[PDB]
Amino acid sequence: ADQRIKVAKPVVEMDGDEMTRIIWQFIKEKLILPHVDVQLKYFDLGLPNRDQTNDQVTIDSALATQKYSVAVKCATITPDEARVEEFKLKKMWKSPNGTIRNILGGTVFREPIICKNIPRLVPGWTKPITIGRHAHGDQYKATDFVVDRAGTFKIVFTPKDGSSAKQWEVYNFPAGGVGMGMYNTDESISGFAHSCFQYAIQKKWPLYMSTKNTILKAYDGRFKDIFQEIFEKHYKTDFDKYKIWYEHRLIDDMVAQVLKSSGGFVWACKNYDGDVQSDILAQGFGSLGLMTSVLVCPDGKTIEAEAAHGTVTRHYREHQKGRPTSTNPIASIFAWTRGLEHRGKLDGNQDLIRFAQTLEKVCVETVESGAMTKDLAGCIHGLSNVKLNEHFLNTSDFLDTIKSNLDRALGRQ
Amino acid sequence: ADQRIKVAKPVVEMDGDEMTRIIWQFIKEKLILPHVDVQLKYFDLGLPNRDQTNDQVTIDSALATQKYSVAVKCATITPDEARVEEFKLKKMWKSPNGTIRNILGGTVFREPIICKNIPRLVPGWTKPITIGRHAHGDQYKATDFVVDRAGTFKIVFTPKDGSSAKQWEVYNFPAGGVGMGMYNTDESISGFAHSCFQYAIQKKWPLYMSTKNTILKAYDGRFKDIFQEIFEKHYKTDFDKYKIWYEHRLIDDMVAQVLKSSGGFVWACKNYDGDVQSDILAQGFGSLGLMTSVLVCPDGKTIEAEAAHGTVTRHYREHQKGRPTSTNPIASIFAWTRGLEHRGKLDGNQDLIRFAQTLEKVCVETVESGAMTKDLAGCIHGLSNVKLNEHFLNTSDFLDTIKSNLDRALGRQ
Ligand SMILES: [Mn+2]
Ligand SMILES: [Mn+2]
Repeated sequence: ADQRIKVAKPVVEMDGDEMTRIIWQFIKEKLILPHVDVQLKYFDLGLPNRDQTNDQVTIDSALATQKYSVAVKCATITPDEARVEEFKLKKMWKSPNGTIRNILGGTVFREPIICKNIPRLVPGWTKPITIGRHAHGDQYKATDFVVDRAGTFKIVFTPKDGSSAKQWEVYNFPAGGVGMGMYNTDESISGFAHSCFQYAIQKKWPLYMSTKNTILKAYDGRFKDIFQEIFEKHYKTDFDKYKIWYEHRLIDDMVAQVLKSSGGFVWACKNYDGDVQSDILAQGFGSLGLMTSVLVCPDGKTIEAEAAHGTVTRHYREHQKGRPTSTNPIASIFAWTRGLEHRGKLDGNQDLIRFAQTLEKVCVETVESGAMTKDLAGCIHGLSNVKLNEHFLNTSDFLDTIKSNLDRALGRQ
Repeated sequence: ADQRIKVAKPVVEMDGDEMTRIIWQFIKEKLILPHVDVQLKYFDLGLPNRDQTNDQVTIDSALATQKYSVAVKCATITPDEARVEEFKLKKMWKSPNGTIRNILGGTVFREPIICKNIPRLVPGWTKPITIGRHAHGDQYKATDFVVDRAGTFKIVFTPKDGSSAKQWEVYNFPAGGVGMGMYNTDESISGFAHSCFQYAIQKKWPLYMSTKNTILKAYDGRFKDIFQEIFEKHYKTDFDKYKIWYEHRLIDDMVAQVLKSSGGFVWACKNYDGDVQSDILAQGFGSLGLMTSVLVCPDGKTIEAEAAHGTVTRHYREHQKGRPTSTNPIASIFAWTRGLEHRGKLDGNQDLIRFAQTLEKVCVETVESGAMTKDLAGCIHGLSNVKLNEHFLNTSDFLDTIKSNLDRALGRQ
């Protein structure tokens, strides 16, 4: 090789679990470190270390991200009963993503990584679609509980200024059941709106925001009102100028509209809807492994790029048996590239920016050239008609191919 | 002569709004009344009458349904700010569907009405999919509010038996925002589970139930636990016997799995998810107008069949100008057939059951023969390449074709 790109500021690195943790290291050693001299503020968010630090490492990584402005995160495990037993956890630690997002705040933008040779499950989507998932509140910062006997469920709001408090009787349970309370803030919703309007303008695409305000008149109505107010005051002039538009839509009408569309728009989703619908989008364009996920804070300075899929336990078990696997690392690679690209933009480091964009292009070109992992090969020839080294490559070999293609792309620059 | 089929018990009829209200009457006059002598317990749920009765007519229709066991419902308008002004409403009346479902309870089963010549937007779904939407609680019976200043949001649960009350601080608002509380009951969830397991066995199909219990551990965990408990105690023996299975899945994993599947399964959805995902299914199979929606109550005797799509305001405006339209009446027709079929099953009226099933088959055969409304014609030739009487027919003419085909079919019997 030659000189490695010098990076003036550090990048926060959040290590993850199982198979994703394994390929994360492969990516670091084969594609990043050899070409980039970056200081990494390492935080092991692997389940074992979270348990050892009583989940404090998760909070620490979020604070570090605020300080340094950029973080790249590896997929992690959100503990359930079985995981508690498997890892002998002292507590069923809450979702680290939820914790990080709550601290940083913002919008998680998700878009498909388009490869011309990968078949879409929804033929009609000829253009990409971007989802802006509000990353704060609602079901992810809720208080839920089980009721085991008849009783009254009420809510009390007590003003800090000392003004008259208010109460609501949510329900008088005749017997057992469940209850929950959730919230969101005008401040968080506003930041969410601004980020989405700005993204739509950058893309020169229309923007749609979905809710079910016909049912949750106050809660969802707030989202609708704030979006419209912010639109009229700050973005309508530009939207009209660029011949795009902004429209609120009821969630059920919206999902049908999207499925029947040809894509080419930004879709602002509440936290829960963003979670559910982004997986429909990823799968619809071809694969869950072909999607980027970047948390953009309202400050327009801080971001957290992540691999938003599972930890591929199946493959991990094989890896533990000393066997190679064919795990798609593309999503993890884009977490690194989006992070390095932002680091470069903040520092005005053109070489780093060019490196990140080059690696992303090389990933797509590599797949389009026919080199890919088993999952993608299956999407083309059928999950039951693909043979190793014939239709797909194992993770390590796939990465070596990317590395080769990368050097070539950089050499011709 | 009067050869109408005699019906011994009444059927509750819930009239609706705008264009659906118009075609509802066409259906009654052209397809139902000429062939069936049924006593209809009429309730006008049109927005104007709901306003006139302070929405009491909605409750009255639900009580009638409990009494007579069968209701057929026309699509209605759920009032928003614009509707309040348009209809000069004294109040923004809540969703009548939510009101009826809360009173009756149960599961809303939704399935596509498959026509061989209508293209799917999701090619992979070679077999139908049925969604069992829990019809009670959650967001549809929630208490939501806007917070306009700093203050504490807390929840208090006070047991009736005098045992220790419980309190939770949901959030301390630093400024303005929104808050809400929602609930569900063990009883309602259990009825929902039973209906879905029974439906899967009737279909000889696997059953999947989705939640996000990794986040809402108590609330969603309750659904997961109750389903598993009921499965093991009442249905595992039959599922094993018929080689089918029951599995819980996280909602985001589930939607991706569904999109990539070939269909052929029952999907139990929480109220909200059922609402959103049923529109994706309807659109995915071809059209929002090609879907049945039947509320099956916990008592295993009461049902409410409805046309679950919009009121087609656009076409209604044209109708008001004395102009004919090409509005798809199939969903509304199936509301009547599913209702009459159940009436027949309860009364042991074979002729009525045969009539209902014959009419459903005739509708499908008619569309497959090439006779259809503009929306379906567009799905085949393209919304911008269809000509009246060439590729599609206006509503009245389409209904006349169905009537003609129906008589021919009933005659062969
Ligand atoms: Mn997700
Ligand atoms: Mn709906």
